[PDB]
Amino acid sequence: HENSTIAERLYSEVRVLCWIMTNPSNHQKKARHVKRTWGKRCNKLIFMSSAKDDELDAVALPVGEGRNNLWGKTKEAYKYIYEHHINDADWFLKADDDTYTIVENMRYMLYPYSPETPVYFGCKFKPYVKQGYMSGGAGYVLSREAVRRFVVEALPNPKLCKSDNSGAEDVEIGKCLQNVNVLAGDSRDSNGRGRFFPFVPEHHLIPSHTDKKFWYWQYIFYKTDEGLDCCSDNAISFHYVSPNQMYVLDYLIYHLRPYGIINTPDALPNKLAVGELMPEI
Amino acid sequence: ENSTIAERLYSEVRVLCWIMTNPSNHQKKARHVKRTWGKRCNKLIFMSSAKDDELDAVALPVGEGRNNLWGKTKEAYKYIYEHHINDADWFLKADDDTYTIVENMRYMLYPYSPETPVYFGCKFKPYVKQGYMSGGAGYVLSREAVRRFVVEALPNPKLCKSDNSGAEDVEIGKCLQNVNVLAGDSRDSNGRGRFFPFVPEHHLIPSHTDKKFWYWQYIFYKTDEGLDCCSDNAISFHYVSPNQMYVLDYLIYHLRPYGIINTPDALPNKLAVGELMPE
Amino acid sequence: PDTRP
Amino acid sequence: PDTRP
Ligand SMILES: O=c1ccn([C@@H]2O[C@H](COP(=O)(O)OP(=O)(O)O)[C@@H](O)[C@H]2O)c(=O)[nH]1
Ligand SMILES: O=c1ccn([C@@H]2O[C@H](COP(=O)(O)OP(=O)(O)O)[C@@H](O)[C@H]2O)c(=O)[nH]1
Ligand SMILES: *[C@H]1O[C@H](CO)[C@H](O)[C@H](O)[C@H]1NC(C)=O
Ligand SMILES: *[C@H]1O[C@H](CO)[C@H](O)[C@H](O)[C@H]1NC(C)=O
Ligand SMILES: [Mn+2]
Ligand SMILES: [Mn+2]
Repeated sequence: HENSTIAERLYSEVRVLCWIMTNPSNHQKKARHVKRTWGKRCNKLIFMSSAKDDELDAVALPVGEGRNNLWGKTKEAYKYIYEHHINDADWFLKADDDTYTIVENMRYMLYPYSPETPVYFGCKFKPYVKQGYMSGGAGYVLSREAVRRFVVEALPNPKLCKSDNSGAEDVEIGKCLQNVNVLAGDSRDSNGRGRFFPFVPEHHLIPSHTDKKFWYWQYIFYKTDEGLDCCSDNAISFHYVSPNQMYVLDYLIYHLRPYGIINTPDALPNKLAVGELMPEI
Repeated sequence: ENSTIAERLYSEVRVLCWIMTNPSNHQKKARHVKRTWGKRCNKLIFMSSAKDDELDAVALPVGEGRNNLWGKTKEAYKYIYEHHINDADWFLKADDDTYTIVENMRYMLYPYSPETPVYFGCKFKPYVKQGYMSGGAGYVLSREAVRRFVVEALPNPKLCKSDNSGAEDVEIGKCLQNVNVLAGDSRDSNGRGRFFPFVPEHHLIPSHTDKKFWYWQYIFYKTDEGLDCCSDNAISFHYVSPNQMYVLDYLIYHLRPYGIINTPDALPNKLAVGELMPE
Repeated sequence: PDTRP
Repeated sequence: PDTRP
């Protein structure tokens, strides 16, 4: 048994809308298994595709397929969400169909922040954007105010926001959001451990690639060696998670526990004023 | 965070864990058992054919090779009886690719008297009337079970196979049946398994639906497995790689969903000597 | 029988 | 460039 009263209270206080980037080839292979595992824990779940689907209730964006249209799907998805859902949630998560999210830990992190604060969160990378951008795979989450500025202020200005549908989806949104004064939040826990991860847990717990010019060690905004220390007790996301591994993470995180070791929740910080972030780590 | 209940069971249900390994595996596998779940046992012993400073490995007078594993099991339980029989209540055999949630083992064992002749594990039906326990999944003997094994079965070649060849887990299954040690039932009160011979994915998502697979024929209690397979207090998985030991550690002990507080089921009442749980 | 993989 | 595992 579990007492989930605290997490049910945050469910209603911190509404998270989760949108999942997918394509028809992945509808049954991947997207389905996101819906059956972590997806159903979101306040609102939306599959953003190029074609409709009964099972997912998928939204067909007016955007072709291929890696060359991911940026066009991101733009159309946030436009759609602004059009139809901007008052349906406080926070707007973009994830892939190989992202795994512990939604309860996301609400924990977001609790203090005003949805009216222009900010987004994720795994922060250094290149192409002065204030950093967030890994598309690890998932990144925008405030209501961040989604407003994106759709109302960035998209209509080609100088601020790339108008072609080509490019790294996560770099491009990073640029649009810096250009409309949306802050790149710090998603690390109060001990400085990461919460958003672009790889599976093993790859962060046991880094095999050893600072050998591998892109990750050059991209990471906050310097860390990772290892057994890498990862918060309230980590939020992992990526390159296989459909089967979605169900295993669900089992080991939500179900399996060592008898007589009771997780005691850290106290919730006090709510912040509009425009204010937590003290830096 | 609050580990009061688990600290209380630590002292009330003493578990000695021995790990079957060999010199080739000392650094590749055995080390990672010690650094993860091994240190949560009341007593940890590596049972090898050669010594090792890091592990403090016991060198059994037994050659290497899969045809001497039965010889290592016999010599390990002899050693444990000789030197450790009153150092613990329960005596776990595991491989160096077994992963054990030791706190969940204490939970299962709490009600049982160490003086009851019983052992537990993943129960298989062939070769032994009352069944035998998977060597990989790990199996745990009562003090009274270890006494009977070393003092009553080992000396008697009619009760207990004296050559060092054969399936280690089948052979101990036979020795223990012959000295009236009971094959306990390690399933939880909802009938979900706690001891598993494969990794979690293989039980959560059974791939060999191919029902000719040996596992579906060997299993003593009927189950479909699937997303239902596995207890919230599962005890062991097997064919766990050294790296996967650290992942299971992290996901089980460290990562948790904020504001979902695991509330422990109340401990059953202690049982009389000779008594098993019902159902 | 050998029930290893 | 792409940046994979
Ligand atoms: O032609 C494509 C290729 C990928 N995707 C989606 O884009 C994201 C990136 O794909 P993937 O996870 O395969 O690669 P990654 O970028 O994480 O290496 C995922 O949400 C995919 O479902 C897509 O919609 N159409
Ligand atoms: O020549 C050998 C082969 C295996 N083992 C040990 O025997 C057990 C079973 O082997 P493994 O886990 O490799 O295979 P499994 O039998 O589980 O399929 C392990 O604890 C190994 O360390 C050994 O001591 N000597
Ligand atoms: C790696 O960096 C590229 C740009 O160089 C993209 O932003 C890509 O999405 C990144 N990969 C991950 C997993 O975040
Ligand atoms: C499979 O069965 C054989 C005997 O047929 C051995 O007991 C072997 O150890 C078993 N494997 C597992 C993983 O329990
Ligand atoms: Mn991906
Ligand atoms: Mn093994």
